[PDB]
Amino acid sequence: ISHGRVFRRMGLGPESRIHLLRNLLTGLVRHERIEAPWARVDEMRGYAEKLIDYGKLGDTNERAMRMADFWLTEKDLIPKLFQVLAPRYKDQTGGYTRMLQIPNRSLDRAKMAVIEYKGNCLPPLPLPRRDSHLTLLNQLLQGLRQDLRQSQ
Amino acid sequence: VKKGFRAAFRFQKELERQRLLRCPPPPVRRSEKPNWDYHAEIQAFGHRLQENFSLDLLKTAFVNSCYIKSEEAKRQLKSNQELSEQGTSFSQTCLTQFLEDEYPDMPTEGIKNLVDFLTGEEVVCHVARNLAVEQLTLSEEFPVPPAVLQQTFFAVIGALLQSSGPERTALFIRDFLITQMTGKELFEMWKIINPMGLLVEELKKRNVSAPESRLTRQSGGTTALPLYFVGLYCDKKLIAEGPGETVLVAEEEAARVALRKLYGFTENRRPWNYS
Amino acid sequence: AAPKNRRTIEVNRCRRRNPQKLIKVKNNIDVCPECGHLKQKHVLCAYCYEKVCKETAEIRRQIGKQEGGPFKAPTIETVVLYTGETPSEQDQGKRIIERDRKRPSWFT
Amino acid sequence: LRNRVTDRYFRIQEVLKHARHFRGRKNRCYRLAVRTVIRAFVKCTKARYLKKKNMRTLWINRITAASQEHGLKYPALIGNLVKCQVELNRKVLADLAIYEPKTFKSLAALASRRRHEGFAAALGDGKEPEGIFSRVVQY
Amino acid sequence: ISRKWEKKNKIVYPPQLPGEPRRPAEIYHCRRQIKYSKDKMWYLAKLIRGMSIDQALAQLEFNDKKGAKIIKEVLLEAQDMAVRDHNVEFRSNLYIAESTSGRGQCLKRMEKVYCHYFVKLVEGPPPPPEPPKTAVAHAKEYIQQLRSRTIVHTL
RNA sequence: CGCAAUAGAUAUAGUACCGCAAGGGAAAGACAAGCAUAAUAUAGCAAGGACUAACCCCUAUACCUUCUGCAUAAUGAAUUAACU
RNA sequence: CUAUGUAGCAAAAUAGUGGGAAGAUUUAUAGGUAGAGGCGACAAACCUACCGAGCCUGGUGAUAGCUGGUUGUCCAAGAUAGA
RNA sequence: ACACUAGGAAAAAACCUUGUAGAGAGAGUAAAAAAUGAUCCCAAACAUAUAACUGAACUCCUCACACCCAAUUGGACCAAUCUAUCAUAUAGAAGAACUAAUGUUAGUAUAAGUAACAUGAAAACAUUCUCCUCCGCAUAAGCCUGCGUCAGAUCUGACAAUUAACAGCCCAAUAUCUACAAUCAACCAACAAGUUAUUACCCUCACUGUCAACCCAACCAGGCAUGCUCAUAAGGAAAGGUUAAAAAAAGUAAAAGGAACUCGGCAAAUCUUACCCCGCCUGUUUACCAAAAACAUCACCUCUAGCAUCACCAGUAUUAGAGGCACCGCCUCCUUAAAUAGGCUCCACGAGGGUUCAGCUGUCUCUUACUUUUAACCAGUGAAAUUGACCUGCCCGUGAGGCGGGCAUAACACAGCAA
Ligand SMILES: [Mg+2]
Ligand SMILES: [Mg+2]
Ligand SMILES: [Mg+2]
Ligand SMILES: [Mg+2]
Ligand SMILES: [Mg+2]
Ligand SMILES: [Mg+2]
Ligand SMILES: [Mg+2]
Ligand SMILES: [Mg+2]
Ligand SMILES: [Mg+2]
Ligand SMILES: [Mg+2]
Ligand SMILES: [Mg+2]
Ligand SMILES: [Mg+2]
Ligand SMILES: [Mg+2]
Ligand SMILES: [Mg+2]
Ligand SMILES: [Mg+2]
Ligand SMILES: [Mg+2]
Ligand SMILES: [Mg+2]
Ligand SMILES: [Mg+2]
Ligand SMILES: [Mg+2]
Ligand SMILES: [Mg+2]
Ligand SMILES: [Mg+2]
Ligand SMILES: [Mg+2]
Ligand SMILES: [Mg+2]
Ligand SMILES: [Mg+2]
Ligand SMILES: [Mg+2]
Ligand SMILES: [Mg+2]
Ligand SMILES: [Mg+2]
Ligand SMILES: [Mg+2]
Ligand SMILES: [Zn+2]
Repeated sequence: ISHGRVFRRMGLGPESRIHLLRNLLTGLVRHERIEAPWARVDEMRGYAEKLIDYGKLGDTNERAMRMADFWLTEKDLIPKLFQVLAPRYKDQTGGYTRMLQIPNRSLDRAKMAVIEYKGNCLPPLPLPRRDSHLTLLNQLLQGLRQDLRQSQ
Repeated sequence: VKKGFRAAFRFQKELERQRLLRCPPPPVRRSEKPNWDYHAEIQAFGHRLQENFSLDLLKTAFVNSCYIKSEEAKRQLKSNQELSEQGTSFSQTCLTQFLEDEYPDMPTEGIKNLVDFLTGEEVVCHVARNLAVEQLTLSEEFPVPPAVLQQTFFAVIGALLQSSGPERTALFIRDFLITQMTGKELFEMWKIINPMGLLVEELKKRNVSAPESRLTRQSGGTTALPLYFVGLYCDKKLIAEGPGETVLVAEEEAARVALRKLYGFTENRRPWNYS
Repeated sequence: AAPKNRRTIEVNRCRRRNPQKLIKVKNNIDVCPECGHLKQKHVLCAYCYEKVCKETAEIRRQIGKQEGGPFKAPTIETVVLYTGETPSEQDQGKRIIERDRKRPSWFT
Repeated sequence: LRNRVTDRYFRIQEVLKHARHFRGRKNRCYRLAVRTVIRAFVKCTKARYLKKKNMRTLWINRITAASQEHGLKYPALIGNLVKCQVELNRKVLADLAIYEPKTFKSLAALASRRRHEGFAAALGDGKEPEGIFSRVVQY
Repeated sequence: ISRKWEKKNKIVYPPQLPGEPRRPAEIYHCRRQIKYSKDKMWYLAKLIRGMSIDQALAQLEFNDKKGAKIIKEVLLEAQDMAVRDHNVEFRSNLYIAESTSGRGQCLKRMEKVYCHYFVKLVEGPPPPPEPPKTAVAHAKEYIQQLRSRTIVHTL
């Protein structure tokens, strides 16, 4: 039975789980885009979001500083968190990271995933667009837009 | 290597046998395989049927215009057209006489249909393969086309007639062609459509009103395997009775049996008298 | 325990070729409508993703060559500029990572 | 090796050829083909006796059906056709019942006639004149 | 060791008459010594049994099993050979007529398994699948059987 | 009226390899089984009688050896090929 | 002593719990004792994984009133006193 | 009578009927039907249409005939090979015939694509991070080129290397000597008692080891002496990816009660007490089911032996060998509520055996949650016992998946369980 347990089980125990997610999160803050196994990235996305939330409070706060000290291992990144990432998202109140699935890994055929922090300098991921607005179904729906707007 | 020769040769023979079941050779004229001399074969063809064919006429009854033309063209005598015509004409006349005398009531259309069936390709080819006409006949394409077998077979009958007279030829025809009517029902040789119309026509000719179709017996009216027994009547007297699954089919079969009874071609008719 | 009898080729065929063990035909493949390569719906075009990772790696090699050694995460944003592209009016005060090939058409 | 069987192949195929139509490994493995082929031939031999027994019981069944169609059990039909000195066997009685219904109707009528004659005679007192069909014909 | 498959690409048929239907071309191809079991390669071989070449390549590009890329390389080589040598017109006008996997040779240590992959590509479009047996077909065949009963064991 | 690659020497070799040692001691070179093409459909020593018809119907207690006969009471056999 | 392991990591191990641990202790190195013999703080304990008597070659194709086997076709005669 | 055929009494060697053997889609018979305790009863039914019919390999019929016993015995044929003569036959020969010896050798199956195995994370392939070790470096012993470069592959060939000062390899002869320990060697205290003079020579550095991820265990959580580092300056990686089922394994937590579990407080948690039996003590033993109450052992006693250069012994009756016993001293009714359990003197000791107080605890009343491995799924690599053939049901009876009589019954994976 596992009803209502939101935390995956990975590594050699709870502690190794936190440490694995910590290394993933450090790599993400250092490079702003990493390809990792899908389940691990899905577990780490929440932590990266809340890390940006803690980083918005700013250097002066001590709780946020302790948290970013634990969750960043090469400390050169703590400046970045408080001076490049958190400032970058002064407008967005949520959803700072985008997560996609990518071709499975060559060796062990695992389910992969690229995760990145929105707005970085890197070449943009090939996001999937929706169908062009000029397609047949969209045109008929646009006609319905007009005809319903005039009636109402 | 096991030392020996007998098992090796035995296995080679068995392999050859298997190799002559898959990929059988293209069939070829019996007049090319070994052990063949035409003269003995044609004389034996004569003596086998208990008939004194004249050797020259029988010889020219197996040669066809196709073969003459191919010999003329391949080189860089009489043909069997006339005998074939005589034989076909006599066969038609004699079969007509036979069927008319055996079955008097049958209409001329039906007699002509039976005569066309017996002298048709479907039966003549069958009677000509099982009496070694294809082996002796000369042609281009092997197997000989059924039309060429037919025309050669009637050429042979024509030779028989010109040699031993009408009566013996009539016995020959009674022996090989007429026998083919054995077992066959009437409307398996005389292929017709719309039988009820023909029944009404024939009944009118005998000045009696068209027949009333009733329902004599039935089982399983609603199911998918019904049985309807439909019985025609002619002024309160039965003249037939047919089975079927639909009432339409039962009526059609009642018409067929009534036609057979009026034409004297029932299942239990007096069997032909070969003696 | 151990088997009591060999299992025949018939039983083994009814097990091995049962549908539950067969490989299912995938109903979710298609063609990248613009790029024109195969892809699954919920996954990135493999060829496009590879051509993106190549450029990301080249950019990162330049970044490493400029930062010198480890422990040098800058405290300002970064912008990457290809040949014949002067730093725009918005990118002053941001580190520039020069590259020596024409900007890819897909890089916006 | 001085003498080695050079033709074991044909001795094997003599037994496998009779097993190509079997099911399993016992249509290509000699050790099993032999046993099942031998059982096959033993049943083939022993089955002719059952063939005769079964065709006879089928004929008795068909004759019972036909004779019951005419209100006359099977004991009566056979046990009173012979009393009329008709040596028709059961194969031909079944064939008549299927393929010649009215002839079988007549035979059933004859059997019922002889049965009635027997009952009337036995009911009487003495040796009153025998029935018109109950008169035997001597050799 | 029998090299029969690659010898069926050499049967020279007789020149066609202008009347008879155009004969669909063929190509037989084989990969020898695939370091992979046969009881696993069989599933991939059966997957692409009755589908055109392009759909087969699509289905194999996104399958996980190790032999998928081997089958894909084999099919690509087959397609290239078919266009280049066997005078096929359109490289997409082919379909997997026969796909099978067979045992292999090499030695043990615990058998080190091997396997060959055999593919026959037939020119033309895929044949449609055999349709399901409609109820009328079942009733028709049941009637046919009911209508072939003869009186058993008598004249 | 000797063998012809499981024979003939153990032999391509007393080598490889096993053993601390005495010592032991190989293999081989020139469409059989197993599978695929093609998974199965009530029922039963898997066959026979058959039948229009593959199944359906009726009949039918595997083989060897050992005990007085053995329902398999027990022993032996996965199966092919060679040698015995 | 318990649990794991039982073709196992191992043809006797692993984890814990335990006895000794300046002594009749433990141990590397070369030599010696040789099979009805050696050695033995006697347990029939040990002498190269299997010792109420090592292992190898030879006599040796040991012997076996015991077990198991014993190979083409077809026919015919053929069984339960006793010392 | 059976171990020989066939039909019946349900299945049925032993009761009743029947034998001399082949084909038949012919026939006549033989025997042969009930009356009025424990998984699930067991053919279904039937009171009154003339008694005959059914029923074999027995007998008759048409044809053909040597063509249904074990051990044994007689006979007629014969597969394949070699030789003589033909050139398949007549003869002569012989390693002369395999449905079966837990036969032997080779091939391939089944159990099975099952059990089991492996690569810490990110990356810019330069690097950074997380975590772990009684580990690491060297010599010795062992091994002998066994992750150096290049080129071919997924391991094969070529090329290259380990430089003596360290370590080994030693010595001219003859006589003389050579009483007192070592323990910081001085105090106390002991017992097991631990080279030169003469003669001969005025010569110089040759030879070998030197590599590595290593050796003995068939490839390995095992075995492996010494010096130094005592937690590491050295060395490494417990998770192929996923999900978080059962059963299993290891661990952590637990309400109230605290041995009621059980053979026994085994395991775990806690740390106390008291006695009894055996053995005096430390020690030794059944390498691989017994570590003990057995062996040995100081102490005592008995027996033999007056003595040279190979043991006892370079010893001598307070000695040596062989035996028994086991220091020393003393002699030759309570317990529990309840109970078959426990209760020559002789300190000390025991992983010895039995009992008890108090505590402690998931041992239990009565189980529960979480974590790790296993697990199930995806991907790679891929065994073994076992196997007559299987198209592998239940109940009752016979003597049981397979026989009989009833019942049930479309095919097919996957994970469990153990009748
Ligand atoms: Mg009878
Ligand atoms: Mg040899
Ligand atoms: Mg040899
Ligand atoms: Mg085969
Ligand atoms: Mg059984
Ligand atoms: Mg067995
Ligand atoms: Mg012997
Ligand atoms: Mg005896
Ligand atoms: Mg006899
Ligand atoms: Mg007899
Ligand atoms: Mg011969
Ligand atoms: Mg022999
Ligand atoms: Mg055997
Ligand atoms: Mg299993
Ligand atoms: Mg597993
Ligand atoms: Mg040196
Ligand atoms: Mg030196
Ligand atoms: Mg060194
Ligand atoms: Mg380190
Ligand atoms: Mg895990
Ligand atoms: Mg690991
Ligand atoms: Mg795993
Ligand atoms: Mg508690
Ligand atoms: Mg002790
Ligand atoms: Mg003790
Ligand atoms: Mg797998
Ligand atoms: Mg029972
Ligand atoms: Mg199962
Ligand atoms: Zn794309």
